[PDB]
Amino acid sequence: NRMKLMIVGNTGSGKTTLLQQLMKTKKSDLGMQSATVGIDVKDWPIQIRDKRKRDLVLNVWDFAGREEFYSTHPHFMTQRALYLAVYDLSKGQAEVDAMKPWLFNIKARASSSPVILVGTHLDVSDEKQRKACMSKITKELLNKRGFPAIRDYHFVNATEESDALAKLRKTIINESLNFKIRDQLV
Amino acid sequence: NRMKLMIVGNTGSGKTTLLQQLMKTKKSDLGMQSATVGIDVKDWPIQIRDKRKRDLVLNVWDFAGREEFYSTHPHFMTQRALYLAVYDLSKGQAEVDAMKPWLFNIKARASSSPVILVGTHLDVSDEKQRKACMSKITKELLNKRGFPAIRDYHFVNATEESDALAKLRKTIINESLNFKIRDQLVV
Ligand SMILES: Nc1nc2c(ncn2[C@@H]2O[C@H](COP(=O)(O)OP(=O)(O)O)[C@@H](O)[C@H]2O)c(=O)[nH]1
Ligand SMILES: Nc1nc2c(ncn2[C@@H]2O[C@H](COP(=O)(O)OP(=O)(O)O)[C@@H](O)[C@H]2O)c(=O)[nH]1
Ligand SMILES: [Mg+2]
Ligand SMILES: [Mg+2]
Ligand SMILES: [Mg+2]
Ligand SMILES: [Mg+2]
Repeated sequence: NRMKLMIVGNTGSGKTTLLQQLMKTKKSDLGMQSATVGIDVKDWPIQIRDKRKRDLVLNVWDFAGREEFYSTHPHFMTQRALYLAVYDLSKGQAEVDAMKPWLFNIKARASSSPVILVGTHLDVSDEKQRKACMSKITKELLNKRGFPAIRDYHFVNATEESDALAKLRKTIINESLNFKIRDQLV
Repeated sequence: NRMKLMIVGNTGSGKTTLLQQLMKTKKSDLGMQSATVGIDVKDWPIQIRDKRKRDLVLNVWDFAGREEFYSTHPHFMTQRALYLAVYDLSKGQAEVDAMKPWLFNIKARASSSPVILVGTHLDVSDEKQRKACMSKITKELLNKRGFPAIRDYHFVNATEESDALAKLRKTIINESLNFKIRDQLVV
């Protein structure tokens, strides 16, 4: 079972930006070993005015092959996964509150999956925001029965390489390795 | 709420080609409602400094928001999906045999999932290949206890517009609109 990394949070919080920067090496660019995307998910809006006025939107899943289909078995979607819960630090401690429904949803979907909390927009946040978010996390999110285990929490500018991002990148790799190894333990 | 269309088959069969032609649609609104991809799935190859067994690949799922994560609940993945099963007609009747493990796998995901069978590469298919495939489908795939309900089967050139491609587009729309119904007759 290839380890899944699930990047969740609210729209605009910097998830795609954060992943871009995490994967940014350009020693080999982004050299994936398949010529085609394994799973392509896109919406297909269909206007059917000849039919009973029902503008139908299909959520289309294009699978490369059997390996990619197999990887979406409910067993694999719900078990072997590290979660990144991403929020915009520049919007303050309200965004930490908004991580709570995410953490309930992660615990429900994937009961064994650990979470790394990532505050983006550090560069456009102030110490008052940094401090209030830090306090709220340690008091209200860390080591709570009913939430995923929170392995670590980071504050990053997701648009650039930095010590804090390298540490996050290290944590995701190390946390992925260690997660795979423990679940083999009896 | 929102039906999933699952396009499945072996690599090189023409799945991505077929979808891009289907989605050219009626040369009207090209507009995709979101500025960003709802679900982006990428492989992240990582070279690790730690020695011994090394070089780990992460399968990364980048979710736009709460609606996209919710949409991947196993309930919707398994109980709200229509399947396009795609094979390369130009490789002959052996590709119809290779659809059988696919149909077993689909049945296991959800007993009630309908499948539309599509043979691509009609344009570079011999007439005898097409006849052997039609015969094999009708004898061995259609109306089988243990396979999904095969609603219809199609032979198309997936690279261009045709009457056959338009009929496939109509079948997908009708099967989407009538998803619950024909299951309800037996169940
Ligand atoms: N200044 C700053 N902008 C960021 C940061 N992270 C994300 N952004 C910006 O936030 C906006 C939304 O980012 P995106 O990756 O699309 O968010 P997503 O919807 O969570 O995938 C974009 O304009 C990004 O450039 C950050 O750390 N600092
Ligand atoms: N001549 C012809 N080529 C096709 C047809 N459908 C797909 N192809 C070609 O088959 C190759 C693989 O197609 P692709 O859509 O990438 O297949 P996928 O791996 O199943 O997604 C490409 O070179 C396509 O142009 C068809 O109906 N006729
Ligand atoms: Mg995004
Ligand atoms: Mg899942
Ligand atoms: Mg493809
Ligand atoms: Mg499914």
